Order: sequence, then structure tokens, then C-alpha cells
Amino acid sequence: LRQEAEQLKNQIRDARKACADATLSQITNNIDPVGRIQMRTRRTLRGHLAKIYAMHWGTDSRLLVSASQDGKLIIWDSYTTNKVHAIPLRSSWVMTCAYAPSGNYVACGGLDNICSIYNLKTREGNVRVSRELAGHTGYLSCCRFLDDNQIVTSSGDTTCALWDIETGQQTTTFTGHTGDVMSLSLAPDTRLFVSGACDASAKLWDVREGMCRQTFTGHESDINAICFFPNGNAFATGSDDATCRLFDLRADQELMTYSHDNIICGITSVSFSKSGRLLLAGYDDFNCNVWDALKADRAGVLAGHDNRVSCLGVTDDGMAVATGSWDSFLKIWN
Amino acid sequence: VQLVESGGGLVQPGGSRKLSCSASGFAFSSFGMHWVRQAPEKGLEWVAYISSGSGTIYYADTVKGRFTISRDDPKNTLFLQMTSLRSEDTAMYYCVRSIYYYGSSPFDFWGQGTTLTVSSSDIVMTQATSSVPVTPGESVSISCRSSKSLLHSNGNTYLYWFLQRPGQSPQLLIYRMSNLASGVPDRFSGSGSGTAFTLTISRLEAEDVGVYYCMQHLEYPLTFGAGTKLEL
Amino acid sequence: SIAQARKLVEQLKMEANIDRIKVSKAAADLMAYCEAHAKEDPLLTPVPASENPFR
Amino acid sequence: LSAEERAALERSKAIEKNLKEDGISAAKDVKLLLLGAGESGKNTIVKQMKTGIVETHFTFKNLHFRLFDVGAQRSERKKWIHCFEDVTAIIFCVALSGYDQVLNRMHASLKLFDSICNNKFFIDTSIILFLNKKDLFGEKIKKSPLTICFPEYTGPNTYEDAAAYIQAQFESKNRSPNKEIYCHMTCSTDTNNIQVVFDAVTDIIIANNLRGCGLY
Amino acid sequence: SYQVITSLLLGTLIFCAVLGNACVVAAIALERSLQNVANYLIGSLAVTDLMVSVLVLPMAALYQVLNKWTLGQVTCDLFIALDVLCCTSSIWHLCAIALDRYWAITDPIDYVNKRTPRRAAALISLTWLIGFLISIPPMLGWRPDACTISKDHGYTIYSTFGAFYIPLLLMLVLYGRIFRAARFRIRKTVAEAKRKMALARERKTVKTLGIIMGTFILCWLPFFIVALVLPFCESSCHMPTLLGAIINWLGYSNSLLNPVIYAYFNKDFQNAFKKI
Ligand SMILES: CC(C)CCC[C@@H](C)[C@H]1CC[C@H]2[C@@H]3CC=C4C[C@@H](O)CC[C@]4(C)[C@H]3CC[C@]12C
Ligand SMILES: CC(C)CCC[C@@H](C)[C@H]1CC[C@H]2[C@@H]3CC=C4C[C@@H](O)CC[C@]4(C)[C@H]3CC[C@]12C
Ligand SMILES: CC1(C)CC(=O)N(CCCCN2CCN(c3ncccn3)CC2)C(=O)C1
Repeated sequence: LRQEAEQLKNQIRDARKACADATLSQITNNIDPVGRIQMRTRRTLRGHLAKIYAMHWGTDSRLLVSASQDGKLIIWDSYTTNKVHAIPLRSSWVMTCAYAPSGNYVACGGLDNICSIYNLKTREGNVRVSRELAGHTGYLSCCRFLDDNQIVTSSGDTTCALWDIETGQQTTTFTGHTGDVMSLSLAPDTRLFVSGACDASAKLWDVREGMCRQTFTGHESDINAICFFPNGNAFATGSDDATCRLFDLRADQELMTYSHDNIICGITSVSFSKSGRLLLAGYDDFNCNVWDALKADRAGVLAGHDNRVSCLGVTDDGMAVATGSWDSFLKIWN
Repeated sequence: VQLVESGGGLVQPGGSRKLSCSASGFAFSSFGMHWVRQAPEKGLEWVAYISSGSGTIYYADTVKGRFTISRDDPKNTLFLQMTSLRSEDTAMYYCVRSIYYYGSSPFDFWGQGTTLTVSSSDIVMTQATSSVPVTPGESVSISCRSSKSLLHSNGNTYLYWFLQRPGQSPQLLIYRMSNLASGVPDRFSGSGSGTAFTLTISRLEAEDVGVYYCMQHLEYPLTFGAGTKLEL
Repeated sequence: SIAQARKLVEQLKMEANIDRIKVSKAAADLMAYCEAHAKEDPLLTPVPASENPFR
Repeated sequence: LSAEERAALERSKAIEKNLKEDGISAAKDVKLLLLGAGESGKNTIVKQMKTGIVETHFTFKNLHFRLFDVGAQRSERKKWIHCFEDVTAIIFCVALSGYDQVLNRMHASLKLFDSICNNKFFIDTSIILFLNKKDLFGEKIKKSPLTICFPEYTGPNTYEDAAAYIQAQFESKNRSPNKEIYCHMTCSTDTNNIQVVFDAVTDIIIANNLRGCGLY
Repeated sequence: SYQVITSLLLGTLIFCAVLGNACVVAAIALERSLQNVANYLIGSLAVTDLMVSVLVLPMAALYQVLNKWTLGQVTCDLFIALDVLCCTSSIWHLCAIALDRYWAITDPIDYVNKRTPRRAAALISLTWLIGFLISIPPMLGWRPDACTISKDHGYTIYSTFGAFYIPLLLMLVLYGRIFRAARFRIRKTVAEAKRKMALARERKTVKTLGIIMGTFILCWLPFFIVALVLPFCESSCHMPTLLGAIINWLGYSNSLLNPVIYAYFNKDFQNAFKKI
């Protein structure tokens, strides 16, 4: 059936080439480019004493959770730089952290292969482990809450999982990646999510159906980062091959490539602005590069980190970008 | 979550007495803890505040010097050392949980209190109405006014609403003006602005019958408005 | 492996049964969303220092 | 600041105090990455020292060791090998009696050792090499020659010389002056590997301090 | 022109000393990778040499160009106090750095479990305390157009032994122990490529300790030889003006050479200057 699979791939790529009526690069020639994004670090969040691997913004656009290898999960009041909580993780080898859209839970995980859910709002004043989601046989690289009771986690066991937090059970398993799955991105309607993995492919998953709707293969190296466009009809990846690609769900094709000659290091994190015209990618060359998502031009550079920028996020109100990094510092930019 | 105050009883005027509240079932060391007293027929009056870790301590000017608040975190006990107990120190003393981070809910839990009987620029919170008679199923609004604007430059208005039910400890209803407390049914609403505030009950039950208190948490000499008792 | 091969073939068949719109229409939709929300983009169009909560 | 903002700032300061205390207590731990290939004697030396990552805590002669057994991560190491970028030493386990086995076990061990020595995140990370099952290797070397694994041996067929050649093949993968490989031969029964790890870690710390001063 | 050429030479010396020490302090303050206990001692040495270069060397350079103390007599006492304080603190900073290196090389367990910035602060405070203990007696109880340190006898032993000879002995002993430990480690690592690298590392140890102790000695030993002998040579020892000036300014040039030895030769400092 290998010949049938190869024929199906060939005819699918022929169908994709059929839809290539006009590249996104051509359409946006006659539109005004953003001049030059020059953002400035507004807050610097200090208190992580090791490498920060993940941060997530709260939906209130003021609280953010960060995960670092010092075994502490810190929730920051990014307006005042106050530390709302310092959550000591049972396993210090955290690789991902999520903040619930409600704000009542944070999740984290890593080399322990467990998604630990933390109840931020308990009757007692402590943040305690609400649930430990065991069942992944590889490290957890990403996790995102659907709501207070559902969280989707990607793993190094090449499979993503949808969890019922209350019962601690894998509601759905998202198999189909051949390499380590490195990132997740929920669509704004949370009816479907993309996941980029180490097979240099990003697969579009239906949360309810539990099956891969589409597979996107433009990258050459391991995809470390993925993020939907704000409207949910597109997403952008970030891989080790020093390029970001914008894939459209409906067009089922890569629309734009965000690469520059002097950039050779991999991309650890990608995110969009509120309008989505800016693609903010964090690179291993210690800085975050802002790209005009409609023209693939480096609008700006977020220099200011002294190590690999591992994580970055944009607030839901789009006011600020926070970039974590391996230098143990979180910086809010605006 | 429990807070069991201990002490009280008859004390001769000018004497001394130690008030202890044994916290149970919560992370007592991470909570700022208060003493709030209430004279046998008067409203609530905040006595003292010891922060989490004993870092910051405040007293009411009517007890400052005579009173000393302390906490025993390993033993989860909050103390009030009272000296020179005047006749106006005759009140039920409630120990109050309070935790302060962004979005927290201070004053959410109160202890059962102890009756202490003494033998023979503060913001003025003035909820002027009192003894409001209401009927079940009706919607009542409870007024509150502040001498100074409780609204802070940060956007937060530090007005609290409590429910002294008959024979029961106060219970937080609305912690920061228009913020509904946990476990409080969403028939209470917080409204108002600046210096004037109103607490609305959409459809009051027999559970809602009690005395409703304002409290400001803007400047630290926390003050209450004499309770607007709701009666059937 | 027959099972893995048939699962791959079925997955590719599911990939094939996708109604792919034109990429020009997709880019038009993306540009339209970017322009219809450019004003609601504090990063692209910096807000004044009064409206900035990080100042 | 408001009163509640004052108390929130005080809580944040207490949190920073606790974070500082924890980081101070954590910087005094010697972080060891236990690494190897399956049937190699990783489990034996762990049992001597005494999910997805197993962490072994043991204090030996006033020095605290955090030994990270990551053998349950059957995934791409390079996606998490950077989490151990700051380990004092990598403890690499090799089954000496793996030249005559296939899963070639010893060639796989050499390939893993090379990929770990020349990993970018481990440029200056020394390695405490353990040549495990030396009794089994001695039993198998008088019957099975060291030619199943190494065809270009062209040497004798005794236990000592064959094991020295194996250790030399492993050490030849270093290709760096700023790290050392502390090869030790273990028989899965000697209660000394803790001392060997301690001595190698002591030597690594001393050599690092000498390097800082320009004395190395 | 003798005023002008001397002024330019000493001014370039002072400017280079200020620039080098200030750049070391700025590198440690800015770069967070350069904030180590050892780096704390190195940057405290840079601070001490900066104090020397900004307080002593301008007034000393004016006193050298004009060949007389044109300032006041209370300013002369202040100059002597700052000179002795800051130079003693620089020498004892060398000793503190040597002691820290000795503890790091011979005591890895202490280096991991007990060595904290508190120890760097204790060492720095100790060096400054010894500087004060040497420089205060002239102000308290052991004391025209010339500003000279107290040429006493008891204070001469006190100020030369307490500021250089005890430091010299301590640094010699500590770096001899350090050399023994470095050699022992290199022999432990002691096929031909390994031994060639061992010989190279031994050459590196010899050259590094040579730079350290030779710069220290060449800068300061002439000064303390002259400072121990002349207060005892009532007439048997006359000091040529040019020579004695060269000795004094060798001692001062130690504060120019200290950042080079301890910072501008350190690879971490070079990388951090590159980052800046
Ligand atoms: C004013 C200046 C000259 C004072 C500085 C003295 C310096 C430059 C001189 C005096 C002693 C000399 C050192 C003496 C010993 C050795 C060890 C040898 O294996 C390498 C050269 C080396 C390291 C010399 C380097 C230069 C040196 C350090
Ligand atoms: C690079 C550095 C370390 C080299 C050594 C610098 C010192 C030792 C040298 C350089 C310039 C020299 C000075 C040049 C000018 C004079 C004026 C003369 O009437 C007395 C000697 C005196 C004051 C010299 C003292 C020693 C001196 C300061
Ligand atoms: C040369 C001159 C023309 C110009 C000049 O600068 N000076 C002063 C030199 C002082 C040099 N100090 C003396 C005091 N020190 C000290 N340190 C420690 C212990 C004891 N003593 C430091 C060095 C002259 O005498 C004439």
C-alpha cells in the first residue's frame, strides 16, 4: 500500500498546486507595509533562577504563568511585576505551561511525561496539584486548556491527547505524527487544534472527531513552535531550519515563508499580534524577530535577552508581548 | 476552612487578656489575618492586622498600644494580647482570613468569634439607611457612601460587603466593589462608583435576612458602615 | 505492516477529501482580517502612553 | 500603592525570598546526567548510588548529587538534551560484555557516546564513563574474541588488553581539551562506584576552578 | 617640557588605570554572567584600583610633576591616608583572590557547599579593614612642601610588613599550594596527545603564576624594599630622585596592571566585553 500512499500524496500535492492561483507574497505588494516595529521592554520579570522553557498569558492580559527548570511555576502580575504565586513542581523538568482561560488552573509538564493541573483558586490559600495526567509515554512539550475540564497535551511519544481533567482520562488520542510533537495551538473556537512535530510536519486535528483533518509539510527540520492566526483560518510554525511558514487551513497550503539570510538558528516560539499582521518568532540567536505576516519582512527585533528566547506570548488584548528565555528572565514588550 | 477564636469572658477594667484563634484547614501562614470586633449591639470595627509572615502590623487608633496582634504560624494560631481593657473593649472579636494578591478575595472567611466582656483622617463609611424591612422574592438595593473616593488610580474600588446573619459570623459577599465572592449566590451585585455604592439583591430569600456592612480597604484604618439590617 | 499501511492510506484518503479554496482567496481573507483589525492591534499601532498599562 | 497593593507587594517579596532560598539550596547540588543504552549497567550503578525521568538523590561525603536517569525517554534526545546542559558530569554506562551481542550493542554504545561527547550542549561537560559487567566481559573474552565488534583490533585477546582497547575507543570520541572522560571498570558487584563518581566530580570541580584561574 | 612630558606620561597612566578599572567594574555590574564570588573579588580589586587611580594618582601625579606638595597639610594627611589605605587594600585584594582560588582548587566541597558571595564580601571587608589598620596610625599616634609617609621605625615595619611582606608571604604560600594542586591534577590526567596536553597545561600554570606573582613583585617589591630600608638608612642609603620616583610609580602601575591580569586576561571577561 506504499505505492497507493505515495500516489495519494502526489495527487494531494497536485490539488494543492491547483489552488496556487496567486501567492500571498504577490497580493500584498500593493498594500502599505508596517514601517518598523520598535518595541521596548516594559517589565522584566526576575525570580526564575534557571532556564525558562514556557510562559503563558492569562486571558485577562495581566497575569502570566511561567515555567522554568528550577522547579518553580511562577504566576506574574505583569502590570506590577508582582509574583502572585510560586508553584513548586514535583518534577523540575518542566517543558510547557498553560494557564486556563478561566484563570482557575495552570498546567505544566515535561520530562516526567505528566500534565499536572494546579488549582490556583482553592478554599485554602495554597496552589495545590489538582490532577496529574498520566498516560503519555514521552515528555510533554505543550499543553493548552480547552476549558476548566478539558486540556489538550502534546508529547514526545509522537501523540497528542485530549484529557478529561476531572476523570484524569485521555478522552481522545491524536496519533499520526511520526516524530516528537513539540507544540500545540488551539483554534479560537477550540473545535480543532494544530500541532507541529519533529517529522517536520504540522497536522490539523479535530478535537471532537479525534482525527487529523490536514497535514502540512513545508518545513525541513523539527517544528518547535506553532500558532494559529487570530481568525483560526491559518497558522504559523517555527522550526529548527530557521524559517517560519504560514499555512492556511482552507487553502491547505503554505502561504508565506518567514526567513532571512543572516538567521540560521532554530525558532523556539511563534505568536501573532491581535490583528495577526505581526508574527513574533523567538529564535536561538537570543532575540525575537517581528515579521510582517502579510509581507514576510522583519518589522523589528526584540533584542534584550542574553540567552535563547524559549517562549513568547501575546496578550489577548494585544497590548504586550512577553518573551521568556534561557537567561531566566521574562520581558514584557510594548 | 476553620477559624476558632478562643478567650473572652469577664475581665475587670484595666486588666489584660490574650485572644487566640486556632486556624485549621487552610494555609494560615500565607494569609494576612485580622481582628474585627463588634460591640453587643453595634456594628463591625476592625481591630488589628498582622500580614502573612508578621511583616506588617496595623492597629485601630482606639486599641493601638493597648493591643498587640501576633501569629504562631507553626501552630496556626493568631493572637491578640489585650492590655488595659476599657469598657469599650466589650465586643465579639472575629478573626478574619485575608489574602492579598492580584484578584484575591480578602476577608472571605471569618471565625466564630469570642465574646469579651469588660466589667463595670480615617475614611468615614456611612451607609445611612438601617433596619430596612423587605419581603421574600423582592429586589432590594443597599446604599453605601464613603467620605473619600474608594476608587484607586489602579482601577480597583476597595469596598467590601459583608452579611452578619442573626447569630452568625460575617460573610463576605462582594470583596472589591462589583466582585462577587465565592459561594455567594449570584443574586447579589456590586455597583456604585467613586464615593457612593449600592449592593443589590435580585431576589432575596430568607437566607438573605441579616445585617449588611460596608468596609473600605483603600487606606488601612479599615472602617465599616453601621449595618443596614434587613428584616422580614 | 499491513495495518500501518492501510491506516496511512486511509489517512491520506481523508486528506484528499478536503475542499481546498484558492490560495488567492485565502490570502485575501488573511489580509482582510489584518486590515479590519489593524486599529485593534496595540503592537502594530502603538497605543498612547496613557492607554498603555505597561508604562 | 493601595493597602491591598502593599500587601500584594509584600507577598511577592516573600515569594522572591523563598525563591532565593530555594535557588541557593539548589545551586549546591551536583547534577549528574545518567546516560546509556538499555541493558548497560545504568540500573546497577543506580542501585549502588541508592514515568519519564527518574531522579536519584544521594549525598556522599558532604556533597549532594542529583542523578538524572532519563532512560525512559525513548524519544529524540536533542529535544530535551539541553535540559541537562548544566550538569557537572554525564555518567555514561557501557556494557563491556556487549561486543559479542547485537541490538551491535557495543557499536551502538560507541555511537551514543560520540553523539553525546560532541553534542553542542556538552562541549565542556566531562563524562564519568562506566565500563560495566567486567566479570561478564572477562568470562566472554577468553572464548569470544574482540573481533566480532572491532575488526581492526589487531591486538591480543586477553581481558586486560581488550578492555583497555574498548576504553580507548570510547575515549577517542572526546575530541575536546576542556572535558575529561573518567573511565572506570565495574563488575556489577563492587560497592565502590559511589566513590568513583565522587572522585570524578571532585576532579571536575578542581579542574574547572583551575581553568577559571588560568591554571588549566 | 619636563613638566609637560611627565604630565602626559602620568596622565596617560592615570587615564588608562581609570578606564581599565572602570571597565572591569562596568563589565561585572552589567553582565550577569560575570557576577561570581571570584568575579566579585576581581571587581572589588578593580574598585580599589579605581579609587587609587581617582584619588591618589591625580594628587600623586601633581606632586610628581611639581616635585612639591602645593596643596595643604591636611590635604597631605588625607593623601597619605588614602594612599596607604587604597594600596594596602589592592595588595590584600590580591591576597583575597589568591585565597579564594586556593579554596576553590583545594576544597571543591567547600566551593560547592559553603562558598557564597557572603565570603567575597567578608574578604573585601577584610582587605579594606587591613588597609584602614595600616593607614590610620599615622593619623592617630605614630606621626613642608613635601608629603611623605611617616618615616618611623615601628610604623615602618608595621606598614611594610602588614601591607606587603605578610601579603607577599601569604600569596607565595597560597600560590605555591595552588601550583602543587594544579600539578597534581595535571599528573592525574597524565597517549602522547594526553601527555603533550599535560605538559602544555603545566606550562600554562607556570606562566599564569609567573604573570601574577611577577607583576605583583616587580610593581611593589622595589617599593617596600626601599620603604623598609630607607627608614633605617639614616645616611648609608640615599635615594636618587629618578629611581625613587620610578619605584613609587611602579607601585602605582600595579593598579594599572591588576585589571589586565585578573580581568582582561580572563576569557569570561573578554567574552563579556565582546557582549557589551
Ligand atoms: C611594570 C611591568 C613590567 C610589571 C609587570 C611584570 C611582568 C610584565 C613580567 C615580570 C615577571 C615576568 C614573568 C616571569 C615568569 C614567567 C614565567 C614564564 O614561563 C613565562 C613568562 C613569565 C610569565 C613572565 C611574564 C612577564 C612578567 C610577568
Ligand atoms: C605599562 C606600565 C605598567 C609601564 C610602567 C609604568 C611606569 C612604571 C612608568 C611609565 C612612565 C614612567 C614615569 C615617566 C616620567 C617620570 C618623570 C621622572 O622625572 C620621574 C620618573 C617618572 C615619574 C616615571 C616613573 C615610572 C613611570 C610612571
Ligand atoms: C615620587 C614623588 C615625586 C611623587 C609622589 O607621588 N610621591 C608619593 C609617593 C607615595 C607612594 N605610596 C606611599 C604609601 N604607600 C604605602 N602603601 C602601603 C603601605 C605603606 N605605604 C603606597 C605608595 C613622592 O613621595 C614624591
